[PDB]
Amino acid sequence: LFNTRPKKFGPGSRQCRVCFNRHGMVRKYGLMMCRQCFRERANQIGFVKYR
Amino acid sequence: NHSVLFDKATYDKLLADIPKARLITPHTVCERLKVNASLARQAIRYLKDQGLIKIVGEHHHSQYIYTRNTS
Amino acid sequence: TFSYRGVELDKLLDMKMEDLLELFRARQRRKFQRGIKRKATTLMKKLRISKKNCAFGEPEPVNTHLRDLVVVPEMIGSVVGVYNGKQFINVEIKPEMVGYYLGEFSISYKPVRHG
Amino acid sequence: FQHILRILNTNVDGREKVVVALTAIRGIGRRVSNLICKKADIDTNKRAGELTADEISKVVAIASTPQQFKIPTWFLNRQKDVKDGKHKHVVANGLDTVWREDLERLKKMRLHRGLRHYWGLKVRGQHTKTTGRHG
Amino acid sequence: EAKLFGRWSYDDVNVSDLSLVDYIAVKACVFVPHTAGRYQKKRFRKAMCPIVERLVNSMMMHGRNNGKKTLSVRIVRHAFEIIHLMTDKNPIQVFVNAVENGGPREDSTRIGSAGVVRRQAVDVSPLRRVNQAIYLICTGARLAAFRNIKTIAECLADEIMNCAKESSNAYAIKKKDEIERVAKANR
Amino acid sequence: PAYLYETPLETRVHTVKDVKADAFIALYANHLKKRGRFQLPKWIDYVKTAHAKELAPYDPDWLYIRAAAILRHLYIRPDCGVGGFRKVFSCRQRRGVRPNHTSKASGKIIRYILQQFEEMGLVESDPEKPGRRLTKNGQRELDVIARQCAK
Amino acid sequence: QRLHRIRITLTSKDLKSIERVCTELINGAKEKNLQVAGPVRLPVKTLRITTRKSPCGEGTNTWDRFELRIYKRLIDLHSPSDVVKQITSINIDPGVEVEVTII
RNA sequence: ACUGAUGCAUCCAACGAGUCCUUGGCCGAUAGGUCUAGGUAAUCUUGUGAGUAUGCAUCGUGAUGGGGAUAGAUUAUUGCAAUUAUUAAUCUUCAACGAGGAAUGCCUAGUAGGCGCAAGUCAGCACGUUGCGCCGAUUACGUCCCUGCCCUUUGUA
Repeated sequence: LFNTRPKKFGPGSRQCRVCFNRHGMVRKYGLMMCRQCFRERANQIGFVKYR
Repeated sequence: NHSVLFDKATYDKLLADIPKARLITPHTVCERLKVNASLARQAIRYLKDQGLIKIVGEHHHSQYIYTRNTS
Repeated sequence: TFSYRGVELDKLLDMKMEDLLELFRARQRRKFQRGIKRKATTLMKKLRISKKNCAFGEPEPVNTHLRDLVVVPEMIGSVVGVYNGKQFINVEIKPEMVGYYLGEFSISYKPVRHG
Repeated sequence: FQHILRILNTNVDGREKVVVALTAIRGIGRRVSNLICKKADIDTNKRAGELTADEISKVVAIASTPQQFKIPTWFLNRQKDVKDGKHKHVVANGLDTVWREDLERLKKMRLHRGLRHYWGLKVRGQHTKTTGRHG
Repeated sequence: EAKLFGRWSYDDVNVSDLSLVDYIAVKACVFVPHTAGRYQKKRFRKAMCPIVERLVNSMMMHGRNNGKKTLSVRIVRHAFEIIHLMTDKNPIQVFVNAVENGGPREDSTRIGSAGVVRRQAVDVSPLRRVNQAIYLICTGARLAAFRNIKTIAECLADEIMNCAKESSNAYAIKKKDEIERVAKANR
Repeated sequence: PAYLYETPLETRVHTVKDVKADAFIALYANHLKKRGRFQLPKWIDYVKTAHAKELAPYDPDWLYIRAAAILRHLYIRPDCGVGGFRKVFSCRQRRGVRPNHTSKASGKIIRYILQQFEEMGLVESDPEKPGRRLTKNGQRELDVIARQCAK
Repeated sequence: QRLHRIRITLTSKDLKSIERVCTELINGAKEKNLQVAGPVRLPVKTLRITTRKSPCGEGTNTWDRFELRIYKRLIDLHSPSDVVKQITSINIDPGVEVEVTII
C-alpha cells in the first residue's frame, strides 16, 4: 500500500550494523560490516594482519 | 599462386622428380613444383607405400622429413 | 490480409491466451507464466472497455506507466498513453505490434544534434 | 577441370575444399555445410573445382528444403518465419531481401530498436561514448 | 657415453678456433638439450650450460612463443637431423662452427668526453660473442619463417648451415658485417 | 646411430596398463564395427561432442573411438559417472573478445554409449553405490585384446 | 558401565590456550590411567579478508591482509562417559570452545 | 597466424569456498530441468581429472579454415519486472587489423612472459582487483649520461 517494495535481495536489502551503510559491505563468513567500520575494529574481533 | 589438383601432366614426371632430390619435405615438393603443401603430404605418403623413399626418423606429427632411398 | 503470423487476426482473439503463449518468443512466455498481477490486469479491463466508448468509425487516450507490459492480440486496435519520464505520448497499437513490449515504442530521450 | 563456379546465384570459388567452398554462398556456414556434404553423399576429400552435376543438384535441394532430409530445425537460420509461421531456411539473395523486409518493418512499427537502424547507431545497447567512433 | 637424443656422441669432435674456448661448455654432457637448473646466481654460470641448451632456451620468442621448452626441443631435434642430411658429419661440429663465426667481433660504444653522444671502437668479449651468436642465429630463422609456409625447423637447419658457410645470405652473418661496417668507420 | 636403452627385462604384455593407450583405441574401435554389436544412434549427423566446440568432428567413427576410450577409462578409475565423464573430456572454449575458460562435455552422447555397454553388460550399476563400474565380463573383453595389439 | 569410545574436539584462536588444555587433560586422564592416544593436530584453517586501507579512493591503492587462525585438535580416549565429566568440568579455559563426543 | 588454428585421443596442480556447494540415476544437440542423495565440512562436493603441454589426423599462405567485431532469428535461466537488449546457448551475418608514427611503462630467478583456477562485490552479470599454482627463457651482477634521491664544501638580490 505504501512504504515497502520487495526488499529481499541486492544492496538495498542490507546495511552495516555499526554505521548503517550499504557500500563496501564485507559479507565473508557473515560479518555484515561496512569496510570503513570493519578495519578499525578488526583487532578487537580477532583478525591480526601479518605478511 | 599455386595449383591445387595433381596436374596429371606432372604426375608422370613426379615419379622421377622427387627421388632425385636430397631433401624431401612438405616444402621441397612445392619448391620443385608449384602446388600447395597439402598435396605434398599425400604425395610423400604415396611414395612411402607404392614407391621407394624412407623415413629419416621413425616419425613425427608435424615435420615429416624424408630422404631419397639410394637404390 | 497481412496480420502477423500464419494464424490470421479473425482466429487469434478466439484462440486462448494460455495456449496462445506457445506461439511466442522467449521472454513473453517467461513473463506471461510468471505474470500477471496488480495493474496490468486492470488494463486488460480498461483498454478493452476503451473500444466501446467511441460512437463508431473506429479511440480516446488511456494513460499508463507500464513500459514492461507486453501487448496481446486481445487488445489490438486500442490506444495506450505510455510514460517516458515526464510526459505521456500516444501509441495507437496495431495488428503488427503483437509480440513486443510497450516501452520499446515510447523512447526515453532525444537522440543527438551535437553543437 | 572447372576454375570458378556458381551455385544459388552466388559465386563459389575453385581452389578450395568442398565444405569451405560452400561458405562462400551467403546464408551458409561451417557446421551446416558438413551436414549438406554428409547427406548429399559428397566426399570431403574432393575439391570444389570438380563438383559433378549430381553433387550440385543434391545441394540445391537440401539448401531449398532442409526439412525434407531430417535436419532438426535448430540448425536453420530464420527459425519460425513470423509471416507464414514455419521452420524456414534462408539462402543466398533471399537473405538480402529478408533483411530489407525486417528492418523496414521496424521503421513502420516505430520501435526504439528500429530508430537505431534508421540513424545507424549501435543497436544492442553498447556504450558509444568512446567505442564505434570513427564511422 | 652421453649423446644428444641418443643419436649423437658428445665424445670426440673439437672447438673450431682459439677464443670462445672454455666459454663454450662441451666436455661431461647431457642427452636431451634440456636442463632445469640454477645458472643465474653467479655471472659466469652462463657458460657452464651446453650451447644446445642455450639454443633451445633462447629459441622461445616473443611473448606468444615464450616457455614451452618441450616444443623448442622438438624443432631443434628436427634441425640437427636436417643438418646431418646435408654435408653430413656431426650436427654439433657444424653448430659449434656456426656459433664460432656468427657473433660480431667489434662494437660501437658511446663515449663523448662530456656533452656529446660520440661513438668509439671497442672489441667484443668472448662471452658476449657467444651470447650474440645464438641470438642472431635464431632471429634470422624466426624472421625467415614468420610469414612463409616453411617450418621453423627448416629455417633453423638452413640458418645454421649458412652461418658455418660464408654465403652471407643469413641474417646473422649480414648483421655481423653491418656492425663491422660502422665499427671500421668509428676507428 | 640407432636408439639406445631398454628396461632390464622384456616387458610383460598381460594387462591393459602395459599397452599404450592410443594404440589400444586404434584396435578396439575396429573391433566394434567387425563384431557388429553396440548399435548406432539416430543423431550422428549432428553433435560435435561439446558445447564449447565450434565445429563437428571430421572422422566418421568419432563415436566408436569415444566408446573405446571411455571403456578403458573405467579400468583406470573404477568409480565414476556422467558428471565425472563431463570433466575428463573438457576443453578450452573460446569466449570471443573475452579471455578463455573451461567448459564441460556433452551429456547425451556420453550417457548413451554407457547404456549400450549396459545392454551387453560390460559396465553396470551399482544402483545403491554412486557411480558406474565394469563387471567380470568387462575385464576379459579388455584383457584378451590387450595381448593382441602388441602382437 | 560399558566399553565406550570418546574423541574430544578442541578449537580456539590462540595456540597457547590449547597447549595448556592438551598438557592438562592428558595428565588428568593419567590420574585414572585411561587408554589415551596423543592429541591429533588437524590442518590449520586460516581465514582471510583483504580490504583497502583508505576510506576513499585517493592515493595509491593499498591493502590490508588480515588473518584469523583456527586450531582443531583431538584428544582420543576409550572410557565411559561418567568418568570423563570430572576431567572436563574442572580446568575450563577463557575463550576456548570445547565439545565432548562419544564416537 | 603454420613454434599456428581445427578435430580426435593421453594424462598433471595449488589457494579457496558452502545451511548454500553439488555428486548419483533418467530426459534433452545445447543450455538446462527432474527424482533421489552426502555435507556444519582433512569425513561430502573433490584426489575439484585446469589450461599452456604431449601424441595422431585434415588445412596451406590465400586477410584463408587467422580474426570474431557488427547484425537478424530462435531456446533456456535469475528476478516481483530484462525494452536502452543481465547472461548462457543454436544457426547465420564475416568489417577493421599483415607487428603498430612521435612519445613512454614494467621487470634481475621459479623472477619476466604465457597459461588457467579460486575467492571479494553477487538474485543475475568480470574483458576488473586480490591471492593461487603450472610451463619457464633472454640479458646485467655495473653506472652516474638522462630522470629523481641522500650527505658535505660552495654561491644567492
